[PDB]
Amino acid sequence: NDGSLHVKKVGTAENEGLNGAEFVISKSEGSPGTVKYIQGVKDGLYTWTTDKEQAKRFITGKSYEIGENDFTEAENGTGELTVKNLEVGSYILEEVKAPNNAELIENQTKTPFTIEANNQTPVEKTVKNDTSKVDKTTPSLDGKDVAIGEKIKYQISVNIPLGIADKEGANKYVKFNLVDKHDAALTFDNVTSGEYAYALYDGDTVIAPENYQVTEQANGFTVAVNPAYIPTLTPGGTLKFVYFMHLNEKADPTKGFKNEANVDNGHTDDQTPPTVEVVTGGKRFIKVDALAGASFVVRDQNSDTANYLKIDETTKAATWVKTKAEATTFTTTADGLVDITGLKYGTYYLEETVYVLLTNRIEFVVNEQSYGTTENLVSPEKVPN
Ligand SMILES: [Mg+2]
Ligand code: NA
Ligand code: NA
Repeated sequence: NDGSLHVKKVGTAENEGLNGAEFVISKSEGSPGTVKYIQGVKDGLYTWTTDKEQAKRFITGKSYEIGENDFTEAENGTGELTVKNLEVGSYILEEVKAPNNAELIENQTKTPFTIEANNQTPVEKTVKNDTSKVDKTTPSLDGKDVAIGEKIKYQISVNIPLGIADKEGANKYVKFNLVDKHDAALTFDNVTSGEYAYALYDGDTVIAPENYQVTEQANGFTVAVNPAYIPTLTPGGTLKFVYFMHLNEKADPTKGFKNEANVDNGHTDDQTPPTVEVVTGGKRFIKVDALAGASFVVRDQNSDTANYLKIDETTKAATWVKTKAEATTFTTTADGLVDITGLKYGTYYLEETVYVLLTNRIEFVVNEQSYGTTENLVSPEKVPN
């Protein structure tokens, strides 16, 4: 009459409360024991059936007590289930249906509970359901700006299901995959040795390459754990893929370059998939009195020992070199323009190498506002002669 059960249903991804999990409540009476389920209410008491198809479905986010020959239901806190007016005795709270975009965990599906005599304190139980949170980061970058060609460290992370080794007859999880799709202007460095080799981890342990397969789609890839190795993954741990991409020749400073990741396990995924965006920088100048024949280089410091900007003709990758000979020269045509693209943000110096030859460098900033978008390019900075 006065005993009660209070359940918190949570997801494994963020310990978040989950509504719409469905439970039945059983007891065992007899020798040998016959199982019975709460079916309904009659004369201040719960009625019982041995037919599980007729068992009352208690749903998380609702509370239930005995009414006049029917259940009195009300809305409960998120992921909470309250069942009042239980008689003294031992019971099993049995999960029969997972919430949307959640999966059952085998050792969470049957929760024993005891209602004690003369005890109105709610009995507290927690029940976990597997959910997915995917994370994507660039753990080495100072900000968001990069040079074209610069190898960028990426990390994709997902919580590993608590039920990763559960079995249905026939494992519960027959695939477990991380997927990335990204801008055409990003190229995944599919490299299996050296500084930029990718790596798949269970916690801090490296998974041997034969236990997964990397495949590339159009502007994306999939990391697929081998079906036979999935039950070895750490339940509740983290699966982490660490890799490198770079901006290719298609990149320019007018767009952001995004990637997005998610998990594919047959069961659950992230409804708000993680994205990362990176940008590159640029600056435009126009030589005027528009003058052609003007040649320049870019220095990374206002000094003679500074480096020189180098732009690879094929990849458009931007690097710094120690001599003028190794530098890229920008020579103005009739339009008078100098179009410097693919730099990291920062302060740089334009140096005229070939009217009066300039006697000082022109300091310029590269940043979010220095170049523009394709529709509205920022006016080139005039260089008078
Ligand atoms: Mg999300
Ligand atoms: Na899951
Ligand atoms: Na820009």
